Amino acid sequence: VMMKLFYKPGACSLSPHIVLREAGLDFSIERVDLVTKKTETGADYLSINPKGQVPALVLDDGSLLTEGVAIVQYLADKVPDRHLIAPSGTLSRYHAIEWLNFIATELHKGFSPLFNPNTPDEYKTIVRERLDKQFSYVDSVLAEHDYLLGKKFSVADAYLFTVSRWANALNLQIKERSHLDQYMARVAERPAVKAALAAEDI
Amino acid sequence: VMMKLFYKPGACSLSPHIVLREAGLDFSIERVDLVTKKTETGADYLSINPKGQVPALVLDDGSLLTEGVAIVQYLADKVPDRHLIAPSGTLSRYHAIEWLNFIATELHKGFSPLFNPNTPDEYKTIVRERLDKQFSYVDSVLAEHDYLLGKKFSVADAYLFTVSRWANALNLQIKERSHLDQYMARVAERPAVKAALAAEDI
Ligand SMILES: N[C@@H](CCC(=O)N[C@@H](CS)C(=O)NCC(=O)O)C(=O)O
Ligand SMILES: N[C@@H](CCC(=O)N[C@@H](CS)C(=O)NCC(=O)O)C(=O)O
Ligand SMILES: [Cl-]
Repeated sequence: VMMKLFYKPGACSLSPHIVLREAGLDFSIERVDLVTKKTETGADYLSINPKGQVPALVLDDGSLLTEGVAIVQYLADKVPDRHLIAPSGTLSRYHAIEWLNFIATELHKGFSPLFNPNTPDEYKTIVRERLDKQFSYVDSVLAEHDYLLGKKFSVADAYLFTVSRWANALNLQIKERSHLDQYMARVAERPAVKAALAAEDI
Repeated sequence: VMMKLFYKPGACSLSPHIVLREAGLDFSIERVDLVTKKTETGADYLSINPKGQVPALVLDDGSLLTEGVAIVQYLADKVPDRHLIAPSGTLSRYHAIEWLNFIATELHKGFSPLFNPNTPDEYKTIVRERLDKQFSYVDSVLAEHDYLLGKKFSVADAYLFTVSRWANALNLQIKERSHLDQYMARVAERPAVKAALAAEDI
């Protein structure tokens, strides 16, 4: 069967959405309401992904893959000719895995209290201060080469771009951001990024 | 030179510490004071890992690998005959990566607000409720086979064991835990696990 990506516009699922397009693979997308857990076809999403989260990818064997970091690696490895991640077993691949884990744990999950309407303002300020430090660190790495892992665009950039959009939407203060901003401007120009954004109507 | 793991007793670094011992690799360890950022030799830890966290693994070429998820895959891939993780390219490997990311993002980082004395009670309550659901979900998986990924012990078990110890230290309420508790008793018997704990003076 053709792959299907479950997504919410602008959510973390934008990362494998971009990767799908960078990879030139065939796929469809299906929007999910994360509150009601119903998809845009009326389907009960919990019967699909019990974790009730996006992204989830239906593979061509009909099975489901969850967790963004797993999905983008799966997709990149399907298209080695596109060099969207270093080949398995190489030190470069372990550093790609390192950065994917950093993005998932320190950036992505770092936003959790900010998106919870039960979190009080004062704690949100503390959370924002930590994200300042983390994004500023990323900025320092981006001073050294065009993309996160080096000179070449990779799946880690799809993920970084996605969470960085949240930083801008939340008007996050970032002390060191000049390299990050130039990086974001460039990544936003990629045809696959533009097409993913258009498909999500954002 | 011999690979070196920087760790703090009982912290997330216990995971790659267990994996090192299970792998049978040559290594040394060095303890870090996370408050002062000095190691047990008095060395400046920020000079070693600018992120200032454990675990960090210095490889035999003198380079730095951070992020527990990256480290445990690097280590397991070095010893494929021990089958501590599925081989690359296989659907099973993507399921392992899926579980490692879940542990990193939903369990490990789930605990972060609970260890910070600046987190207000009301948010800690929300976090505890989510972890109850997440550990109960893990329990439901452990009800169906001996270890997290299936019939065999893997690096994901080293990681799950490590964060589950925190759940016990924090008296975390877990609705479904009979399988998780049996599993913890089992993993705790492994000589490599015992050796890691003894080396960390736990
Ligand atoms: N650990 C998951 C987390 C993914 C995640 O946090 N998805 C959010 C959107 S950014 C979500 O689906 N929340 C669903 C909800 O309302 O419970 C991963 O890394 O893929
Ligand atoms: N994203 C990192 C997080 C590592 C982490 O959170 N380490 C904690 C110990 S559990 C730490 O070193 N905190 C430093 C501190 O307390 O200042 C990873 O997955 O390895
Ligand atoms: Cl298509």
